[PDB]
Amino acid sequence: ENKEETPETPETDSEEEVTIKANLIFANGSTQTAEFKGTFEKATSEAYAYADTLKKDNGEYTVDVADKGYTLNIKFAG
Repeated sequence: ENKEETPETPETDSEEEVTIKANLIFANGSTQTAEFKGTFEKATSEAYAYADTLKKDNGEYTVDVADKGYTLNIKFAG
């Protein structure tokens, strides 16, 4: 008979400090998404560059703002 003793020290992360998330939706019909947790708005930029590399001349995109301003749906026009 083995008893318990607190959950094994979680060696992954306590829900992390704040998980941010970006999204790469396109007008052609190929929508996509992305996510980079860690600090807070420090990921907001890493995200703006995330969709920046996807600038295949589609006309750029508009940064959305939901979830308190952490989620940003980057929609490319084109």
